[PDB]
Amino acid sequence: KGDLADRLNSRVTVVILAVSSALLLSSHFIGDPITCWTPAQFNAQWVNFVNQYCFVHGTYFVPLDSIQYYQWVPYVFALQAFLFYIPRFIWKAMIAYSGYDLAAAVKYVDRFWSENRDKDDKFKTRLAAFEGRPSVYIWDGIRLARKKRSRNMALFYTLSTVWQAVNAWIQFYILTQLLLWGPSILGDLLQGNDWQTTGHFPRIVHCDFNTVLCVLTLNIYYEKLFIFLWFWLVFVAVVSTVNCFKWIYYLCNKTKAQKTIKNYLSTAPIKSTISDDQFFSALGEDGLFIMDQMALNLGDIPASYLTISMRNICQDFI
Amino acid sequence: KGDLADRLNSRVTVVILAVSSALLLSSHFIGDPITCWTPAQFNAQWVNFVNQYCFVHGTYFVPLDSIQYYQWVPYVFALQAFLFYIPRFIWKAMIAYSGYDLAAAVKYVDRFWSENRDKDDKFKTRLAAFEGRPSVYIWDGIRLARKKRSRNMALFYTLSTVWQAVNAWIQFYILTQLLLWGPSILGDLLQGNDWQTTGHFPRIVHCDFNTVLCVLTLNIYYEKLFIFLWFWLVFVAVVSTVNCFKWIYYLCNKTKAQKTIKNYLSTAPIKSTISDDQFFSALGEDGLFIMDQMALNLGDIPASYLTISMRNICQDFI
Amino acid sequence: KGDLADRLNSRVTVVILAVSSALLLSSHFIGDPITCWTPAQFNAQWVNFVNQYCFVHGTYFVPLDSIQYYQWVPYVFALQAFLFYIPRFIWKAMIAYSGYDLAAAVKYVDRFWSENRDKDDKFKTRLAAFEGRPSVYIWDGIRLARKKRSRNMALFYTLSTVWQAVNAWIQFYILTQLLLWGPSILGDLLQGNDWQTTGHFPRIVHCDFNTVLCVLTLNIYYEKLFIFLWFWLVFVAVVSTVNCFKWIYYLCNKTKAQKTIKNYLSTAPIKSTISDDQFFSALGEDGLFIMDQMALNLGDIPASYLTISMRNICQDFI
Amino acid sequence: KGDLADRLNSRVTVVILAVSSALLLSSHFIGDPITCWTPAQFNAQWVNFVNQYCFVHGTYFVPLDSIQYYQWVPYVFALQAFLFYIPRFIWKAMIAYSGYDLAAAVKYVDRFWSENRDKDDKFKTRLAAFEGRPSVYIWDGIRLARKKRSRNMALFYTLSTVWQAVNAWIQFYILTQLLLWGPSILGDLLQGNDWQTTGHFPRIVHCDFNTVLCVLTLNIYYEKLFIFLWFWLVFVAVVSTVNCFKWIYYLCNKTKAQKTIKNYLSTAPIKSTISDDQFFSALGEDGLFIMDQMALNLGDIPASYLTISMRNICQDFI
Amino acid sequence: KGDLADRLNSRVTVVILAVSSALLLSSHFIGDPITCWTPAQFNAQWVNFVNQYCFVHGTYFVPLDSIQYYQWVPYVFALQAFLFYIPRFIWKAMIAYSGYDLAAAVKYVDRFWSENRDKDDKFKTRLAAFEGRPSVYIWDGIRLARKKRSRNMALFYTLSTVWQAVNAWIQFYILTQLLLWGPSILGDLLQGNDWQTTGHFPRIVHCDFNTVLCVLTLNIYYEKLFIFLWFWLVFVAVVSTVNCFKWIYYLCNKTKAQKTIKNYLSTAPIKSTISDDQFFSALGEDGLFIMDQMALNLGDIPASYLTISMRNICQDFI
Amino acid sequence: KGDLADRLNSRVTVVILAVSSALLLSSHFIGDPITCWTPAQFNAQWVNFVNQYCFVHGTYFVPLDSIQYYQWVPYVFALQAFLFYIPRFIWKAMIAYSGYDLAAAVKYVDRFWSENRDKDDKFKTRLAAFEGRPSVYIWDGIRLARKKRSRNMALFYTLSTVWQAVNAWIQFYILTQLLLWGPSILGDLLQGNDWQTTGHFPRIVHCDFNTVLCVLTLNIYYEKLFIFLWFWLVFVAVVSTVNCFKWIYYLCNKTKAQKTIKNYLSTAPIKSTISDDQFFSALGEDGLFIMDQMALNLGDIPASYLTISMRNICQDFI
Repeated sequence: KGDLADRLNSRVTVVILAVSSALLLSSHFIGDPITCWTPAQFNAQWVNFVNQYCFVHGTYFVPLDSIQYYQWVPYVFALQAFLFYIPRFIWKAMIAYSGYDLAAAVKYVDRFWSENRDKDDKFKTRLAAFEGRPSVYIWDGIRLARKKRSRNMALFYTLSTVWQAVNAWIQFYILTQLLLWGPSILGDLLQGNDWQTTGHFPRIVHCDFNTVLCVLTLNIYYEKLFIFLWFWLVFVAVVSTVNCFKWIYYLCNKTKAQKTIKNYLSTAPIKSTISDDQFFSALGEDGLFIMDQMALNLGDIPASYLTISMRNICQDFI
Repeated sequence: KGDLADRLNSRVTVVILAVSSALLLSSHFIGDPITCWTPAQFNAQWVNFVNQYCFVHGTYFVPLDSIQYYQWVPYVFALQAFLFYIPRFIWKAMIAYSGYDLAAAVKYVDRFWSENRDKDDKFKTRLAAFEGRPSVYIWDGIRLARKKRSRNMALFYTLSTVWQAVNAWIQFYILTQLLLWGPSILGDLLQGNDWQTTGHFPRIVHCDFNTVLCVLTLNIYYEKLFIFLWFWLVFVAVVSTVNCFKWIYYLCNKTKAQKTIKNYLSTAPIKSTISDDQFFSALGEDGLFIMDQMALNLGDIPASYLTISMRNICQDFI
Repeated sequence: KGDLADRLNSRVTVVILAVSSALLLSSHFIGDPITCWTPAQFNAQWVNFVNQYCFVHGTYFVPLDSIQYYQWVPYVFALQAFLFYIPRFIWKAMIAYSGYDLAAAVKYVDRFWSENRDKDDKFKTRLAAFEGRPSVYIWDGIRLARKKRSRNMALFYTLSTVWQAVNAWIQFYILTQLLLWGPSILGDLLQGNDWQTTGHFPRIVHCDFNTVLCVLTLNIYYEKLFIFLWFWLVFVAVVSTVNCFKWIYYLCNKTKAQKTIKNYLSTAPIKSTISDDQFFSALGEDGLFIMDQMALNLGDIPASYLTISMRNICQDFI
Repeated sequence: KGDLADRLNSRVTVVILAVSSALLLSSHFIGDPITCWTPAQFNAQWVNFVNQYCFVHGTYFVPLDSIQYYQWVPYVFALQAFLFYIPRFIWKAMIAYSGYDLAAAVKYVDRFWSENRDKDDKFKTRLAAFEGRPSVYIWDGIRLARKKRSRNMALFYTLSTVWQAVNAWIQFYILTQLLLWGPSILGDLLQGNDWQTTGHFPRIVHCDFNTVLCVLTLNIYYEKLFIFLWFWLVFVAVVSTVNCFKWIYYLCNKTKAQKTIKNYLSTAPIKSTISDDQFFSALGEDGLFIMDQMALNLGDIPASYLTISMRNICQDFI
Repeated sequence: KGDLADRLNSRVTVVILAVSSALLLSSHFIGDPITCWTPAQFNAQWVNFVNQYCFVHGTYFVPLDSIQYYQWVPYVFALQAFLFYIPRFIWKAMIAYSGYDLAAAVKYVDRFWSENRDKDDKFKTRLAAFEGRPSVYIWDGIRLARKKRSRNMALFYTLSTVWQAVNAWIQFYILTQLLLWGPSILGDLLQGNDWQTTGHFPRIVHCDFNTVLCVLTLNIYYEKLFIFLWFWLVFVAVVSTVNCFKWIYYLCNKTKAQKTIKNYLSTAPIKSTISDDQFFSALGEDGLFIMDQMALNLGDIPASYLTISMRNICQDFI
Repeated sequence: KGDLADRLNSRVTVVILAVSSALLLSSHFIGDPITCWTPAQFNAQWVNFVNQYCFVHGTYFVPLDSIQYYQWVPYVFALQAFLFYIPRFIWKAMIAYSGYDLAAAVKYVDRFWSENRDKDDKFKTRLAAFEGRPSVYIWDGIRLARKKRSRNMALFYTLSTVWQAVNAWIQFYILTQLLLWGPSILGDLLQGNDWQTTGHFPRIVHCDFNTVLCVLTLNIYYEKLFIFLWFWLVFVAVVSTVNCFKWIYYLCNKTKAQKTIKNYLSTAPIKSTISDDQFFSALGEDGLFIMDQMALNLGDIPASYLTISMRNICQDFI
């Protein structure tokens, strides 16, 4: 499992973009994406062809005295969705390459906690239980992964987050270069300049034919969709960027990363033998990140017990 | 879980607004949102185009001797729904940031109560049971969150409620600026002035064409929908505002916030050692709010026992 | 749970009114709510427009020598349904405000009775069982709610019932002012004066057009629906009114409210120590109503035991 | 539960009448309930209007040298269904008012019998079991209901049955006054006089129009439905009437009502102390009817044991 | 339950007749039951009316040099189905009136046998088991029903069977009087005289109209259905008649009715005390039929044990 | 249950014939079973009538210089299916008449074997188990059926098989007399003489009309179906005939019927007392067939044990 804070905006982003793309493709593959009218005569076969013709071939707009992105929006959107989903796969491949495994360990500690957090018998001996079964498992995983490219796992995660933020900004750029910078156009539309006093974003366009005046139905759903995707992509971008900055400052500092651990270790009413600094040096590279992931998935109570137990038996290094 | 009193009007509000928006969009995307009639001749292709033309392009109304919001209602409504749902997400993110966790603790005490409120054996020793398992959990959570930005959690909640009330009023304003103040128009309609003696809210409108007289079907479902959304939004707004005022006066007073707790503590037939004031100072910032949430979700009986037990073991501070 | 006697006519009323409203709206949104015929010529586009025109615009009726409520029935009906559902929500909010909680207590005693009314072992000690587990719960609830605005809960209930009866009469008035007083019209229809010798309730009406003779299909389903809703609303109104009068006389008398309790207490073959009057004064405001609700939901047998047990341990007041 | 003998013809009656009414309404709301033919010309819009016109407006029939009940059959039928369902609701409300409760007691004895009629251990002590658990419950119910308007419960039931029989006859009268007395018309149809040599029941009728000769499809399904409903309603009526007479003679006699009880009490090979007459006077008003209901729902074997046990412990009166 | 031998031809008969009737009604209510052709001109509205006209009004047939049962077959068939189902209901009502109950007893002995025919422990003591639980139940039922109109239950059953056979023959007569006696017509069709050299059973018929030559599609499915229903009804009739004769000779003889019982009683290797004749006189009226029903439903093995046990304890009479 | 070897070709035969018949009936009841073309003019109502006319009335075929079985194939096929299903019902009725019951006994021994063929405890005492429970049941059934027309049950089975084979041949004859003997026609079609150089099996046929040239679509699916049904029916016929011959030679010989039994009895390493001939005479008429059925349904291993056990306790005759 994994409940990464606001890295699950890949999920919602993929869903929203893919549903928009599928809706638009089903629209201009099922319904009528255009209508045409020449003022001479029809036979229900003129129009059924001029529709496809004026749609495929370009159209141009004029005021009432050749913008054609109809062929790229509902495809660039699916490509955006795929590129938003990629970074999660990157992180999973990277954790597979790191030697360790987070899914197994988190699921294991979760199952143990859900098994015997309720049993009234296993609650007075609350810390001995965590000291017996799951902490030995976590320590065995640490000791087994320590000998295979797991001393920079935090670096791998923060690199994945850098990739995620850069990807968000690149998707935003790809969107805004598909035609002006958003709220200017919105204010132009909020003041009452809809499309005939604007030029861009047309809905009544003439057609070349060797004066066909075809109307674009779909174009009413686009500029009510860019107005929204702009806001939502910029929000996603700044959220992922503040997450990236938090993680990079976490990694670089290395001194205020042990805040939560030192606060956890100040609860067990023993303080038996082992100083923190030797414990941390025993838990330096990886465990400082595994404990963070455990705190993120399980909570704080079922993680303070874990990190206390992992101190009471730290004997593989010191 | 959470059963917040009349903060679950975000749920019903989102549902009603989104279902209205989806119904209107499906209507003027499937059925015919307009009909047109010119008194010369038709070919089943004149009308199938003039419909879209007169719909996209503006229309104007005249008496029987250019109001066009057709392009903003079924979108502003979905935006309203989203903005109504936002504050719940704000509160969840804020409680995640507060350090503590309400969902876990409330679910835990609920599960414990539902497990052994029925077992006849665990009912004579009713208070020792609550003193053993769940109260220790709550106290451990308090002591662990006390060291991480959890001393103003009530302030965070009341700030969320301020945001919710302001949002309700802003949604009401957005609605009423989409065209006069409600019951005036209703009385004008209750006295028998439907639309031809009114001007606004038309259903038979002429169309420019280089005398088309197009009829707007949908416009019969709008002014039977604004009349209702006005009432419902003002009701939601005043309810959320009285909730906000209750919470802000709760936080500001700090003296009549301990009413329910002092009334709970006057039931256990012991009154063993610990004065209330030291107990309250031990439970000052957070616990006074956790107990309120417990009373709100579980009831009063399975909360009086909890707050009594949490007094009989208060030894982390005093 | 709750099985309130003939307050569950809010359920059936909401269902019938809402299903009628939805049927009529789906009818004149899917089928043809009107047909028109001019004796000149058609093109399958004249009629498809004149239908909507003559429907939206008014129509007028003449004998064979401008009644238009088509735009208010299938909406006023949904509003009626909502206003019928309101009073149950009022009662639930009021019981939440009263401090006590009926749902929890009734469900608890029901679950206890359904658990050990069958077990043959727990039947000789039938009264000791009710004296141990559930009666202590009920008394704890009473003692905890006594200190928070629960001394007029019967008044709250009877106020809700007053509201319900007034609402029934107001809905009846709203219906009858939508056009004569019912059985007069019915007898006029039972003697063989259908619509052409009556004037009102037309089905063949002329239409203005700058002699269209449009027929109103739907109008055959209305005056076969008012004839029924009149009867049903007056029945609901008088039932709710006799319930309201019963409750108001219950509350006002305060002396023949203790009939069922004094009859229950005359069964346990002990009559141990406690006089009734001190018991009643200990159970004065609230418990006299909780016992009534228990009798209403569970029955009489699983309530006589309850009220006997609650006498054998009455020691919080006397 | 309840398996009332041939009072469950309310169930089958409601089903048959409601399904007929729904079928006819769906027929002349979906299909074509009439067809018209004028020998001049059509345009697929003449007929689509003349259908509704000649249907709503009256029609008249002539031989081949203004009967119109099309607007009352598929509504009077639904009203009949409702009025057939009413008496069961009357009986349930009356038993709720009687103070006692039959559903609970019958379900209880049924559950007890189904639990331990199979267990081989609880079969030698067959009568002690019935004497312990369920008979005490029945006696407690009797003693608790005796003090609240339960001394005429048999009178309430027989009054409900009187109402049911009168209702059956009134429904039959309502049917036969909708147009001759049944088998006369049937024999007229069995001898080969279908409709043109009869006058009534037409299928080819002329239409007023300022010689349209409209054909009535539906009228082929009516006089094949009255022929059946007549028979079925008269059968239901006489069955309910013989049931009513049986019950009224039961109540009035009061002496041959104790036949089944005296025959039950002649099986237990003890005849311990209690004479029948004192037992009956202890069981006079109500229990003589509860035992009948038990015999009707459970059978005779699981009721003879019950009435024997209720004799072996009759000590509340004698 | 009940597995009556070839009285379950009411089930298959009702199914076949009702499915045929429903198929034919759906056919000439959905598809086209007739087609018409006049050699002048059509407008897709001439034929859509002449179909209904020539269908409702009669048609007549002529050779190539007014038979109309289209309006009675798919209704008389449903009536036949109902009248075939009736006798089972007669038998159930009659067994309810007899005082005894077969369903309960047969289900009880079946459940007991299915419970402990497999358990290896309860198989050496095979006859003591049947002597303990179920035989006492059967004897109690006999002794309780003996005092209420159960001494002619075999007569009731054989009367029901008489009714069933008479009903079968009457249904056959009703069919054959709907137009010649079957195999004559079949042979006329087996020798190659289809319909134009026969007169009856037409498929091309002229129509009166003030030379329309309408073709009857359905008439191809009728005379391929009478040919089958004749055979099947005569088979059902003779089967039910031989069953009736078997039962009437069973009842009348009264001496070769005790064959199976005397053959059962010759297996238990005890022959303890009780002569058969006294046993039979103790089991004279009813039990001789209950044992037959048990043999019919359960088999012979789980009935020989039953009738042996019921001999080893016969002490209510002798 | 029953797994009769290649008597379950009644199942597959009924399925194939009924699915073919239903497909053809749905074809010429839904689609177009014929098309017609006169070279003058059409109006979409000429053809919609000439189709039915030329279909019902006969057609005749001519070469390119009145075969009509369209009205008997898809009915004779359903009749064939019914007559194929009959013999299984004959066998079930005959086994019901025989006095014994095979379904019960086979299901019983199957359930016993499936219960304790796996339990490791009940496998060393493998033969004592079969000697205790099921063999006693089989012997009791034999002894109880021996006194009621069960001494020729093998004769009944072989008579049923004679009926089945005769029925197969009669169905084959009915098919081949519906028009030449199969592979002659196939070879005529395998050499390239499709239909115009053949005469029979036409697809382009002229129509009488007071030169219509109607084409028969369906006739392309018939002579691709007779070619298959001929082969399949002859295969079924010879299979059922060799089965019949096997059974008749089995019954007639009576000496090589005891082969399998004598081979079974040569496995138990005891050969305790009872000679085979006395055992066989004790098991002469019926048991020799029951053992065969058991071998056929269960296998050989769970039948050798059975027939050994039934020898070790044969004491009802010798």
